[PDB]
Amino acid sequence: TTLDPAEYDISSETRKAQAERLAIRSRLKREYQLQYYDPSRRGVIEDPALVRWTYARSANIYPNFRPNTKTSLLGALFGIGPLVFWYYVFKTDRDRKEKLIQEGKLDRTFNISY
Amino acid sequence: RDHWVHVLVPMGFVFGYYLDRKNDEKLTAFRNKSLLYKRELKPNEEVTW
Amino acid sequence: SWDKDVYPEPPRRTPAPSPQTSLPNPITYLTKAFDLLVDRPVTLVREFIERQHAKNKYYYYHREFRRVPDITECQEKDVLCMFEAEMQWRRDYKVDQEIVNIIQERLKACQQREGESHRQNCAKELEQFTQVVKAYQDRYHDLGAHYSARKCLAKQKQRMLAERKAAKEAAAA
Amino acid sequence: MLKYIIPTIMLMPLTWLSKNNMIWVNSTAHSLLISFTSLLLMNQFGDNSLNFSLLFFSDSLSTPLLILTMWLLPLMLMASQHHLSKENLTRKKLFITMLISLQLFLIMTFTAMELILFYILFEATLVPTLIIITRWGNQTERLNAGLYFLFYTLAGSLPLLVALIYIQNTVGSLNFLMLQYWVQPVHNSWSNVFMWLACMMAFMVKMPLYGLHLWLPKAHVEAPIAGSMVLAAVLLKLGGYGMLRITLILNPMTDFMAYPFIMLSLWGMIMTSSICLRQTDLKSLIAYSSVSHMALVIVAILIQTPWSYMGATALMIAHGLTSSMLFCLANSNYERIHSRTMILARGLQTLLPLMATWWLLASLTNLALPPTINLIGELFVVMSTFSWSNITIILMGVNMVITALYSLYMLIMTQRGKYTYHINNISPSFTRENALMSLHILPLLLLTLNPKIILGPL
Amino acid sequence: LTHQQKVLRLYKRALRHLESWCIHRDKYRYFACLLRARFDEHKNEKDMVKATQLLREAEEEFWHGQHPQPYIFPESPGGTSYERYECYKVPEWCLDDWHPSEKAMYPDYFAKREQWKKLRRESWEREVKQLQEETPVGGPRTEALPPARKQGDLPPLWWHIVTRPRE
Amino acid sequence: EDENLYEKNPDSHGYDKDPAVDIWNMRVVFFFGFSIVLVLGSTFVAYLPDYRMQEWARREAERLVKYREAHGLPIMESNCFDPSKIQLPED
Amino acid sequence: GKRLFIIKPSGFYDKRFLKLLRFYILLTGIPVAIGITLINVFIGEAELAEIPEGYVPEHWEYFKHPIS
Amino acid sequence: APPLTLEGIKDRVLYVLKLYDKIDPEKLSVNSHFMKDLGLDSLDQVEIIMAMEDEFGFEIPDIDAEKLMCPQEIVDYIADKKDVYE
Amino acid sequence: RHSIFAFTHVLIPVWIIHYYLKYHVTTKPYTIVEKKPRIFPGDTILETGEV
Amino acid sequence: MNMFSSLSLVTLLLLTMPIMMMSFNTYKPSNYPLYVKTAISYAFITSMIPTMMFIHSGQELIISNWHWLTIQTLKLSLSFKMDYFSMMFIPVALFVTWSIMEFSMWYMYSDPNINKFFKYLLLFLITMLILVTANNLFQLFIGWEGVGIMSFLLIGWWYGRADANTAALQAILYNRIGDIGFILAMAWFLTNLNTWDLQQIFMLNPSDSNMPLIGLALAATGKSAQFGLHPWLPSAMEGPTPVSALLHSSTMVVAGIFLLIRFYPLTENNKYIQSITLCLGAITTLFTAMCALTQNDIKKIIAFSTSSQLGLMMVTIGINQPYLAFLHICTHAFFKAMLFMCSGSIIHSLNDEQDIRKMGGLFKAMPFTTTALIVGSLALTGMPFLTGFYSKDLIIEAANTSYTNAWALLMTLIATSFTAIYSTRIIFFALLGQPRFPTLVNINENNPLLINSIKRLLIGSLFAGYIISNNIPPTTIPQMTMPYYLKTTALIVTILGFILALEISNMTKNLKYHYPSNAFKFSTLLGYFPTIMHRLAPYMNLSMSQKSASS
Amino acid sequence: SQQERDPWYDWDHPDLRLNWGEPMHWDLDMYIRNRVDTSPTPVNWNLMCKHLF
Repeated sequence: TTLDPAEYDISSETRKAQAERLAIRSRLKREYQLQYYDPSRRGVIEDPALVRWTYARSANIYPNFRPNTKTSLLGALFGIGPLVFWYYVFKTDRDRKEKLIQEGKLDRTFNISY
Repeated sequence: RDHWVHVLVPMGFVFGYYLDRKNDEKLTAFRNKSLLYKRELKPNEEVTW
Repeated sequence: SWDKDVYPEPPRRTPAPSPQTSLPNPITYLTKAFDLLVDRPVTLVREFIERQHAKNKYYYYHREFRRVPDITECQEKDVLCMFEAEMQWRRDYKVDQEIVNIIQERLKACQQREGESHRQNCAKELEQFTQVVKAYQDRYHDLGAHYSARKCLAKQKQRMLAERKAAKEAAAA
Repeated sequence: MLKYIIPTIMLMPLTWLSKNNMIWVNSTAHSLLISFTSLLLMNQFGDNSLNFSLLFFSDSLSTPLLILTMWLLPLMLMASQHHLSKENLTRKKLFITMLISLQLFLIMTFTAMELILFYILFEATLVPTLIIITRWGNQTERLNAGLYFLFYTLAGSLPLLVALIYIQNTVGSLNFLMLQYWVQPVHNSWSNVFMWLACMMAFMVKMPLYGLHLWLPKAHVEAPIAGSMVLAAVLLKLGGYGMLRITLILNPMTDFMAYPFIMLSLWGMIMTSSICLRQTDLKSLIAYSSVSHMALVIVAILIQTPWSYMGATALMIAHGLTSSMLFCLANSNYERIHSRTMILARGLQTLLPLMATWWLLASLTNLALPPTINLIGELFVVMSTFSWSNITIILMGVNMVITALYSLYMLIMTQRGKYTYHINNISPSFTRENALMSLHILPLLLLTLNPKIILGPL
Repeated sequence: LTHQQKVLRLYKRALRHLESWCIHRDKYRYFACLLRARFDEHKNEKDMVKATQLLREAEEEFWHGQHPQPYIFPESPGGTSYERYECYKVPEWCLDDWHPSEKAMYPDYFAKREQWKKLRRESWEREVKQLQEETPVGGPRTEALPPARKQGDLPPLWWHIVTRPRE
Repeated sequence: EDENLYEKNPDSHGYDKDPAVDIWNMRVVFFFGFSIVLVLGSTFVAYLPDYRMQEWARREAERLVKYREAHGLPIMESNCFDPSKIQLPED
Repeated sequence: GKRLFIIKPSGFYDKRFLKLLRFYILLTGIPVAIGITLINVFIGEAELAEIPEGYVPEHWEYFKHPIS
Repeated sequence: APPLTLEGIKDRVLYVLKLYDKIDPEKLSVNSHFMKDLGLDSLDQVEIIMAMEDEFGFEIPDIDAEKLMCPQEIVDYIADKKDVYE
Repeated sequence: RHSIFAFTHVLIPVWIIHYYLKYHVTTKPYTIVEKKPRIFPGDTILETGEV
Repeated sequence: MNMFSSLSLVTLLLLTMPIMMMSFNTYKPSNYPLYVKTAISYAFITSMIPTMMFIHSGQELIISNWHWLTIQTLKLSLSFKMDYFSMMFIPVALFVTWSIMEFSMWYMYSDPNINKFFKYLLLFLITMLILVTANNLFQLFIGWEGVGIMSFLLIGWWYGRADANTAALQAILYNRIGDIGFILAMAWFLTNLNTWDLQQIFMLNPSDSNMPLIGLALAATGKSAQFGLHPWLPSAMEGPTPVSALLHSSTMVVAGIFLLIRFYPLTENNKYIQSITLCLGAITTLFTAMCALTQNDIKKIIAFSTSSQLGLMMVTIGINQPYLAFLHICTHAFFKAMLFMCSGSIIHSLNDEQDIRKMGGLFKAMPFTTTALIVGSLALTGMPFLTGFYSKDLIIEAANTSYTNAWALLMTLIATSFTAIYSTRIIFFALLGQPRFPTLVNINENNPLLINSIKRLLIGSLFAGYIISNNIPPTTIPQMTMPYYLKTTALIVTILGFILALEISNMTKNLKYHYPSNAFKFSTLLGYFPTIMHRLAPYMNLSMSQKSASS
Repeated sequence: SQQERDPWYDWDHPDLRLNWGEPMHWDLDMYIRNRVDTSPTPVNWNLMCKHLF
């Protein structure tokens, strides 16, 4: 139940020359540790993996956006969707509740509040 | 010097409170009311106007 | 203090004695000692202020207002006389809040004084209070014009419906 | 106001008149002295009513709301000095004078004696706010946000003039709220819809519905030096209260079409707080809290009949003090780490122990811990809209659920460690950093003793 | 992860998840060589699927019946009181700003503070000089030469050399 | 390019801006801010006079009960405010 | 012997602060405290019924309190 | 509250050599390097600390295998982990 | 002593908190709201008797 | 008679003094737990004096102290209540808290953050004690959510450890679902009865109470750990020991059932109420029974047994026995604050394991606390003549003649048999077997702070009910009929587990090498409920349905 | 849509690796992953609804 999560599989020798993907992250870590150690820094490192994480989530969705689909026009089942339903309930109360309040009584003598 | 920049400027309060009084001395229409509010016989509802 | 007719209670009617045994009772050890330890720093100090406060006195008076105009005055485009009829009216609604506060505390009076039976006894409160609150929201509570408090622009017109609809249109009363 | 405006204009030829760096101490000294005089003649009695002097004041009788407007100029100058002190003194004298010039019009507003004196002062702002938005921000998206702050507020407020001038020559004159004794009712028609709708919609654009809130996380996100007009822009939002002055009278009997404003602002309440738990900008986290439990008053004004005005007034200055301080908690702790990303500020609660209490006693007012000014406000709104229909306890109850998980998510992100970086962040929350963080909770829990001062007529 | 040590990381847990299942002490210990006897079946043979069927059928009867809330060795990645020492947490180098009369205490520790910083403040003429040379372009893991050929200073100096002690 | 200063804390203490008379900026915010306004002004509305004229109404509702309760006047009338002054147009 | 040296981050500023709250709160609080103590002893208000105030009543100071 | 010294870690590692019946008390003290008489592949690399898996046994991660060949290199970084001698 | 540590803690507020209690039942129109005696027979401060 | 409540407000005012003196008014040469330990030490003996005044003549006192704001018709000021739960429960609950700090004087002996823990524990007691004294439903709501925020500051005592304060987030979460029912019934009382002072509610019993009390039942399940909200307790134990010795023995889990106890003059009618409550009480019995078996922590085993005692006590409202319900907690509060603290000497003794594995036998220089273990775990068997025999036996024989579900007695009395194998399990793993644990046996037991702690409560344990039930006004008519083959088997319900646990534990030790057969369905020692729902409900709302109608 | 479900911050001995210690460029999707973990023992067999059955 969310999820499988595929903790063992096979290899040897499906594409054995796939190595030195660590050479990417060792290059970054040799770049980072040489950046992180210094006698006078007094401040953070930029680390633009955060910068590309906010700016591609905050902005750059509406310049991306085109309404070419109907799964972005799906929002009328989600935006105006439930707001239709809450109007249907609230006018059945305060009308069925209203007629009983006028024609006949329901509350007692000690109802000053309200 | 004597610092008119300082506390002389909060002394504009009473300067403003002088102009505050000049309206109610021409807003003197009614001594005739019925809810205490009397100005019946006495020197009580005449004063402070 | 107050007057007991506004805030009633029955007497005290408190039993007493009943020892009957030579078994060791600690009640003689308790009340016969600790009452004196508080009697010195309280009664001597309260009396000391009581003469010191009786050195001089200060005065504050009853504040009773003037009620010449009442309700249906005046003509429509007037402002002045229809201001006094609201100054009349709002004092007749802050007060009528608190008379419900008095009668409700009267209901609090019986029930902690009897407690055990509390329903078949005292005979009065559930009859009196529900003949006052049922006499509250009719004609004295703008339900639901209570928001603007609608002094004399709607306080008469529940009571117009209590005359133009009531007592003639019952077919045939 | 006899003369509250008259001393607070005299503050203005004091700043430029002064010497060098004394300009900070000279302004904050005298500005605190009005807080005695503001209290002084006001808070009088009290039973129908206090018309004050003339055509310039009805004294803000049953809605006080104005003492809080006068704390702030001696609250923002101590806050703004963090990163402002690199510019010229000729512009440092400017930024104090327009801030006073914003307090001048707010003082004749909230009292205003009329409805047409209100509007010209309701619109007399938005010029000194816009100067604080465009100049003195950070990197860009200031300039479009300077235009989103207009053109919602100004597009809506122009059909006020069409309707308020329409009343002034229809039924007598609107000049007094106490010549509003003669009021003809407003029935169901096809022109009286628009008279209600145009007179109402210009207030919705400031205190937002779920729709048209699109300008509110624009001006608050990209924001001046240390929340310096952001403290002002939270008062200004709740300074669109005048629906309490209008709609109590002046078309009193139109609840017939309240329902597209109820359901939009009652279902939007349960969603627009839910849409914030995945925020990554810290100042935009607070900016949606200000949407949600401000929009609870919009279903508290349109539903009439008090036990709501008991609470709808107490909620205007509930987060007047809370949401101010939360911006001050975020205007601090940005001077040390230069990002507003909430990920980056971890490793905390060991380095700055004294301000841990300032996080919690902020976020313990949204949980709201009933003896405060907060759950004396909500529990009158809850017991009001219960009596509208019983079903409204569900949505408003889930409103109470999600904001509990929402406020702690901002606390608990600082309770972690090992900090990984940060040779900076040394400054151990200096004497100014706790002083302007105080004077918020010190009146906030104080007024809970006798909060009869905070009540409508009612 | 080589095929040589592929069984070994499974071999450590094969007995480790077993001892959470016993109740005696000898119950585990009588089963010791008994559990080793099935593991000692295939001793020395090829490395292909001829011997991968030791592992390709070890998914059953290991994952099947794997540790119903086992023992966890409480100071570990999991388990209670593992990362608990955090109210103290040793905030090392928080001693920058004091406004002294608070630097009165420990006069010798502040004396020894300025002594160790010379290795920290001055090692970049030597350690960073060979660091462009010893690392050719972008190679794997960035440990230096383990004495750095005269004096390892450190390269990990001083955040790994003077790191936080536990208590 | 870019030039920004740091922790205005050169071992000295510092409150707001700098060494001297900026030292006096604390005793103009601490002494004026609270300790005169949050104490004496907090004392001011602690015992402020009868608010909204309720203290008048306490004793005046206290008195008026037992006078009606004595002889003949009922309680909580809502008596249409002296009727037969209403002409009551039927239709 | 069992011994080390603890590392505590910063406490001087927090001890340089928390004085100025507690100092100045007594500087006008405690002089106001006698004003709620001494004025209780020597000054009160009394009582009821009524008086008839002569012909013209009193001004403001209708209240029943020392400073109100 | 109980402290520790470095004379106890030299004995317990040395004792469980004698507790194993595969190894005599005739091998070297600190460096027999395991291969001297270590055998075979499995069960001479992880079983050699399976006795200390019960005794010390603070979950002993995957890196601990091939460093443990040098029998003094076991003794080296146990003092680093559990906040030990000076 | 056990003399000045114990006497300062408890003995002083009981003098205080009693003073806002005896001077309080005659001022507020409802004091403590005590119940009845729950009697079987009949004696105490009355005279009534029972079988 | 004027000193009835005059000495009782001494109790509610004295505890504020170690917060007033915490604001630095020339504080003591430091030793600050000694200042608070002696502060309670005189507060207990003051509180017991009007308890003797009640049992003579009664004369219950509510008060009228000091006005809050008063709006249109309803005045709320504040008051107190002194009827059968103030003059009885308060010295009982305060006697435990007197006894529990000495443990934390030695349990928290090394922490430099010592003073907050003796301050936050003090504020926790005040807002716990303001609840039971209140006659005002608004004053309940203060103490209802004062105790809730005190949990967040005590489960999350240790910083870091990302499962600790996540459990604190789960702790305050289920209280707010537990809030929504209480504020529902708060609303219904104004709209009808113009107030919520508990006097005037009991004047006229409301006719159709179907709406408010189901809300009061849902708020009752918020803190009292019922089914549907059960996973809050077993992960709330992640803090320090005297927290959870106080958080789940005497406080914060008996408060959820306490609100229903105060509302006995309403709950006796309205047959939709009683059948839902007693069926709810039955489900919590066996679901906490079949979850506690094959479980491997000492504190977790106590965490389920404190939840299964609730499963009796929730049924005690269904069958209309209000005072027999409350009399159980007066006995129960002396059980686990002993028993957490009893095993708290053991966890420090091995310096940590808190596992039911790797323990050994009883007497490995452990003379005193193993003797204290075999009393309370014999009390938890089902009371042959022990403490809560006058609470346990009189309720299962109050369900003898009843109109119950007939599956309720098939769920309550079966749960009593499961309580017996709770006993010998900690015997058979920690107090029976051969000594197996890693070496350097660093045990120590001789600190008289702990020895003063246990020796007071164990004596107070035994003679608790034989003083309380011996000296109490009876309020109901007892059963006193129990015919043949239907009467005394409830003891033999408990006897069979002694045979049944041992012949399986010896089958785990004494058997035929029944090698741990992997083939076993064990979704009873996991609950299988926290595994799926706390991977689904935080993923359903926070990921899909939030990225839908956000940006 | 990169591989997902949970950096659980286990042993993780390269360096910071996981969630505490901040590696350089590994952010994929977050704010649901500082509180969500890995796979269990068995599988779904929803006996929990069968338990109340």
